[PDB]
Amino acid sequence: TLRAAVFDLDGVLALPAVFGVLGRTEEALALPRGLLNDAFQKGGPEGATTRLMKGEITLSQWIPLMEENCRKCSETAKVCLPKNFSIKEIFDKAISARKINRPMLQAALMLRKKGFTTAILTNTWLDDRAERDGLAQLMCELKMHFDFLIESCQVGMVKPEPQIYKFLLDTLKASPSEVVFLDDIGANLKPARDLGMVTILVQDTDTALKELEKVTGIQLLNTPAPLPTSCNPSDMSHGYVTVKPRVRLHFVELGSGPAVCLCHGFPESWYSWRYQIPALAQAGYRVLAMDMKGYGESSAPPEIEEYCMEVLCKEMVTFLDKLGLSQAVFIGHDWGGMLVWYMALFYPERVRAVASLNTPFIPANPNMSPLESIKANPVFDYQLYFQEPGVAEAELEQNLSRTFKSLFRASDESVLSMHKVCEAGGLFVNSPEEPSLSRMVTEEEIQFYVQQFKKSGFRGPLNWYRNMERNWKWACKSLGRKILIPALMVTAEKDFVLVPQMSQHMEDWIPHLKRGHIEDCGHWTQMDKPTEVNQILIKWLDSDAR
Amino acid sequence: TLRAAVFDLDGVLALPAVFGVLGRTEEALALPRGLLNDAFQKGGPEGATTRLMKGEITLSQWIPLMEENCRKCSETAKVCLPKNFSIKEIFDKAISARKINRPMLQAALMLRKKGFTTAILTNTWLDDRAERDGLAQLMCELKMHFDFLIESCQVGMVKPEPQIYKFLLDTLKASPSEVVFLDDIGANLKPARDLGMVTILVQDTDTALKELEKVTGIQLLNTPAPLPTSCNPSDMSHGYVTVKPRVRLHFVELGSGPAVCLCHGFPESWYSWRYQIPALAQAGYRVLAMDMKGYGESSAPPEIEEYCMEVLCKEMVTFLDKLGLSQAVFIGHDWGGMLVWYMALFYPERVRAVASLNTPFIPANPNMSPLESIKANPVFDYQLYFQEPGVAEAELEQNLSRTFKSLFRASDESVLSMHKVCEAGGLFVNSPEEPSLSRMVTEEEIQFYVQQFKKSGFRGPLNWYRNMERNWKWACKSLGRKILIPALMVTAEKDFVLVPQMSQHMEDWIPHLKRGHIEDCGHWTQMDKPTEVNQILIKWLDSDAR
Ligand SMILES: Oc1cnn(-c2cccc(C(F)(F)F)c2)c1
Ligand SMILES: Oc1cnn(-c2cccc(C(F)(F)F)c2)c1
Ligand SMILES: [Mg+2]
Ligand SMILES: [Mg+2]
Repeated sequence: TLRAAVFDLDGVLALPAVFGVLGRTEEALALPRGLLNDAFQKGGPEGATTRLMKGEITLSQWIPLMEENCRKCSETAKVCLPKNFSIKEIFDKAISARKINRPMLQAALMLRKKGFTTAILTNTWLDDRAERDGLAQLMCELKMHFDFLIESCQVGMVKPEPQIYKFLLDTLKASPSEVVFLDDIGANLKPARDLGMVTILVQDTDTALKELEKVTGIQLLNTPAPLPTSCNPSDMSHGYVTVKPRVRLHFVELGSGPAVCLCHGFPESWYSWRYQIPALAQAGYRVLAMDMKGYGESSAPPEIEEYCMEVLCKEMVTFLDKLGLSQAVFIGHDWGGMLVWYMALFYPERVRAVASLNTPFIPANPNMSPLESIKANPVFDYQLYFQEPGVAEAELEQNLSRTFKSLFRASDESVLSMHKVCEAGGLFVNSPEEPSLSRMVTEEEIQFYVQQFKKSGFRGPLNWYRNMERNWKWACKSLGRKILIPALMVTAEKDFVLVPQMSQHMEDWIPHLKRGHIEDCGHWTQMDKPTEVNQILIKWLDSDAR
Repeated sequence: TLRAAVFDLDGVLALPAVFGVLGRTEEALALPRGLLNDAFQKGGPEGATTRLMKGEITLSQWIPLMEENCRKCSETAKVCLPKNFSIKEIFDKAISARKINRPMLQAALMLRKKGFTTAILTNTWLDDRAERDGLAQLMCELKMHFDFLIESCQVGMVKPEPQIYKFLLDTLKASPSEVVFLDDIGANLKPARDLGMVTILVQDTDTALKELEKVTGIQLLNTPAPLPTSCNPSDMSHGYVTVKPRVRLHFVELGSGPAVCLCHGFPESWYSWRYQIPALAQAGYRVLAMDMKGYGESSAPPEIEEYCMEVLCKEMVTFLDKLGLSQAVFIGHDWGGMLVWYMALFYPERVRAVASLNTPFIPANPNMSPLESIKANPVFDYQLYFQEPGVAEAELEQNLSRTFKSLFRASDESVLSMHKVCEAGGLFVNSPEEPSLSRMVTEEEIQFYVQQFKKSGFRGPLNWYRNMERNWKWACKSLGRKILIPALMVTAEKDFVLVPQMSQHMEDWIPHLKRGHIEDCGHWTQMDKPTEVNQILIKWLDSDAR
């Protein structure tokens, strides 16, 4: 029966409420009880406050009207306001105090996940204060989670006027009985109740959620911790930079603040960062999530040498030149991990900070061919298998769904050992035709990768593994250097190829290296443990890259 | 005969030279003459300095080696270094002191403009200091102006070694006698002179340029002031954001720092900002130069109401939501000008600062139909002509080259009065078939517009003029407000449609409005007076938006 949920902003989705600041100020200052609320509400439907909420005047225009009101209310109560009494001050402080009420947001999210239409209906104002950015940020963060945001000051109507509820119903394309409406002000609930909408008077959050759960029959309280926000590909800004005549690089871009370039591994996609992109933008960064050369909407030339580290890095430098970025933070995973270490070694002036997930920095051994080094470790055998052009391409392209479904698996779900792959004759020779879905990925998500890999297949991606000698020779030029810029190494306990112990000597080359470690996390770090990745990157960014 | 010019960075393209800082420090500190230069050069081809310049070690690794050298040189000279003597300190200060030598850059630019291949050949280092960003910025700014940048530390060779000159020749694809090489160090010139390259020992810049002029036969000194840097479309990062199902917006994006959204007029393009884009990025901003709805690579739906201000503005808000920008500075020209004023009035929380070129803010007259208001001013008659769907489309699409060539003209070059356009039967009825090229635009530039307008023609663009009533009604909701965020109005003396006097009452609505004014500047402000536009926007940005 219920198909829609509507939330207020002040006192419901955001706390503490700004009305509450009138009460507290009166109390803090020993003013007559309700003096500030009287001034705020003075003139009722014709007063300054309503014209503000209807969008007739702006917040900065309203400020000295409320001031006048405060003076008038205090003369008639026969009291004085303190020296320095400041409405601007009181509201600045109240508006920055007010934060997203996380359990209300997460209930709204859950309800939208079971198919509810969700809306924010709020009485609010045109905010032109020097400090307005703080509220623009809150509204941005909230509104991406809802179907509609309806603001008194944009539509020229205010709760409790009945026309705004009709406007609400009309926006929702729902009858009143399909709707639950939550509000902290009972007078604002009444007209909803008059049309026969379910209403909830929100005082403390848990009681409101308990009522909300009973009436929708969905569990909202005590629910397990949800995944971070993911990205919908078609809601992203897509960017394209030609770094040389046959090579354009695609990236997805979100956020403002210091530039942070995310570099995925094999055989992946910008979309492998789908969990870190909103979180890092939300944390104050400008995220650029690449399709690395060979992938997705980036160019994929056929030639092996187009994918040696040297060329790849020079191209990332050019990519920063064309965007006008003198630096970026470089964060990589797997092959992208190896690439960001090389960026730090050969272009430290361009790298604000470098971080790698799973991929350690191991200096080239000048006394041993890279092929032999790879032959010394049974678990890198899959790399020898990748050498012969065409062999791995045919297996990996043969059935794309089965490919990503077989590869993208948590540590306790694996269907393919990386063990004697050449000898067995391939990666999947002993894996099912139709693997089950990993807990880490939905069917929709696999199909995004499948569709990405239909453009260029696996030639470009596999080429990354076909410059062992060339990369070794280039790496050997850097053997006297150290990495002395800010650097984070994140190891993954259950990555059985890029094992944590392979990073154990990194302090010899990177003396001030910082670390994170993620337990029960396989090779596909970002999607396996997205919450922990986010927490470790954002903490390191704020302390070291900012 | 000469086909190439090669410049050094230190002492030639950038001043003062960092070597010079050794000399000055010795002098400032009363050290033995040449003590710091001895320490810097200690060990010659095997010393710390060469390994730095060859890329073997990084700058931060070199610092305590130079320190050791300074200690050793001072014991053998039988003196002590001052308490607090700091090599890091001396080099930090020297490297930030060093600036682009503007007349050398402008000579290099001029030479490249007459078809020279230009290169920077420099002995330099891998810079991993906390402060390295300053040098990354210098190198970015310089290198976009040259064909090649060759850095000792990237190629593993140093001046004066002869192999780097062979590497130079090979990169240039030129014989030695087709090359002039400028350097401030005579020893570095010698091997160039040995191959028979023309060399110039650069002491003061003007003498070096005088020699450079004599030997190339091109005028380099006393040359008129050049245009700001323009943009090559295919060197830009191109961005695309879907703001709703049939509407994606394209923009070009350069720079980092506060976001600055540029909004062009009718019938224009992101490329109308080609002169402001590098300059504003260079000044510390993140430029987003739009194709407004109806133009270029942005979508162009047919329906009139898709182009009313309300819809257009809401879409710009969504564009910021999808990019994750809580605000941007909005700068507009002509129709884009009108749009940014409406953004400031209806979404001040999203607008960091607002500026308009030519377009004044005039509040809607609630007592007069907008059509009548337009009929009251002979010079807006072209707007009535634009009303009837299809009429203006047919004239403007009939011959695109002639269209932009007729429209894009400086004030003393005009070929069409905006005078009684309806009565005459069109905009061009009394203009030539093949107009001459305006001084403001090259044939190549006109052809960029022609090609942009081949995708959707003039329906979407003209639609901007077809919501007089709808825009008026929406504007009337804002008549009690004031614009109280930071705001700049730039008037253009010889715009005979958007005349400076039409802005004269703006302080009534925008009490703290700032102003610029550009003399001898027609309607096409950005390309007519690009240098003055840049100076007025960047000054206002730095003082009001930052
Ligand atoms: O512990 C584990 C499970 N899978 N991996 C793995 C690591 C790197 C690449 C690849 C491959 F190339 F197969 F994609 C697989 C490591
Ligand atoms: O002083 C001058 C010369 N041209 N304009 C002008 C202004 C706005 C639009 C247009 C048009 F629509 F024609 F593009 C022309 C003003
Ligand atoms: Mg409330
Ligand atoms: Mg020099």
